[PDB]
Amino acid sequence: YRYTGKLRPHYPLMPTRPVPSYIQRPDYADHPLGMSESEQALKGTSQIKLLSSEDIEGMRLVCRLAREVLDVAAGMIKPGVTTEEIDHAVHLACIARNCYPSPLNYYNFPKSCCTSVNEVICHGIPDRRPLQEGDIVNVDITLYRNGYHGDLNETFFVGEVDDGARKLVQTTYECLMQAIDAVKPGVRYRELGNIIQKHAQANGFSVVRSYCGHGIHKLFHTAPNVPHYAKNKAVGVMKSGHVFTIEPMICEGGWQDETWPDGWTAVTRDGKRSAQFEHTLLVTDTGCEILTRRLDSARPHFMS
Ligand SMILES: [Cl-]
Ligand SMILES: [Co+2]
Ligand SMILES: [Co+2]
Ligand SMILES: [Co+2]
Ligand SMILES: [K+]
Repeated sequence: YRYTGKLRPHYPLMPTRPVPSYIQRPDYADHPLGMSESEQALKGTSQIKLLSSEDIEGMRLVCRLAREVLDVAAGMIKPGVTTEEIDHAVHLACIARNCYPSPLNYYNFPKSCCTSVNEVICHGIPDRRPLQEGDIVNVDITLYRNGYHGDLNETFFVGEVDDGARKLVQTTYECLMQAIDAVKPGVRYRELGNIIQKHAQANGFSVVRSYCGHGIHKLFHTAPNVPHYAKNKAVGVMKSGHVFTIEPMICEGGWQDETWPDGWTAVTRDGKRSAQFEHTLLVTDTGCEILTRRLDSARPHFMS
């Protein structure tokens, strides 16, 4: 394999971390390939669930707990901490909240969160590499509680970073929030990528095409598929009671991706940096509820 940048995996990985049996588990947790037969039953369907009041309460709860776990990870970012150490803290924080860490064993993913440094677009595997001053790192969290999943991610700075890192991370966050500001009943899901790409391109960046936002509720990933690029062909119109994520990945160079031999780590083919932010959103009768928002502070961590 020819690496695309400076990063390499730092092996061995710790043996997989057990989740105590008193924590309720999603179907894939005990499937030997980590397949989710509930998701597979709906593959290629574009119908979108209208959540009940009971489902809305379930999603509000799990999303608030997921935000608490991301904030634990944010407090750990500093030069010299490994991504496996971050993951270990996340794993324990999920269990302390009586939640299952949804990434764990999802299609055999080996860890409890994804850690994506520099040229990693998404799905980086926590490993033995210490974070380095000047890095950018995304942590992507999802929790499962009482049958519901809640999903969010943020990019962080490691120590002092260069101006290009500042600009990339700021622009990516603005792309997410411009999309969110457009969510309300009657808006087509395909419009969100028109908004995201306009802002990225105005600042000299590109938009990843291979990975999209998604429906999330009783399933981790389901309809709607929510692309982040312009002129896409996503199916569907927003209605009050829909729940889904917006999770744009923006790049310094070109948008093309490739996957490492581990089958998960997605990297820019040119080796230049990428950043991402994500919320889980509920459409309301007039707009949206940001289920994974911070309740206690005005800004994402990189601004704080
Ligand atoms: Cl995801
Ligand atoms: Co993912
Ligand atoms: Co996520
Ligand atoms: Co997501
Ligand atoms: K990254």
